[PDB]
Amino acid sequence: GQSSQNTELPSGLMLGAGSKVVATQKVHTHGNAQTTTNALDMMVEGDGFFQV
Amino acid sequence: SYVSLSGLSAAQLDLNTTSNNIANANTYGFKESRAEFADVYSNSLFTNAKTTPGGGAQASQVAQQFHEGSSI
Repeated sequence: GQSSQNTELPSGLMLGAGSKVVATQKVHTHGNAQTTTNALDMMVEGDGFFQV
Repeated sequence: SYVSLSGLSAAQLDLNTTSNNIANANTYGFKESRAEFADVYSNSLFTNAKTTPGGGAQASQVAQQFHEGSSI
């Protein structure tokens, strides 16, 4: 904001209203692999989802 | 452990059969016996053969080898 004629407010009196949690980010980084003997259980090595 | 315990029983059956032949080294008309074994593998629909080991050793039959013996 303009004070005088050439001097401008370098920083203003701005009061914050607090904080909040705006989002919950599902981090879809790949998990590890469990080695099993069952033949009916599979795993997606990379991007992809099974369909139901 | 069960596959190892199968091996001990198979190895013990051979030893018992061999001992029986030696014990009857003098009896008249005796015919020696030979122990024969067989493998075991049984894989379910839900089991992935590529990651499976065998079931051990199974005794198949104790024969009765009937070849002619020496004459006294």
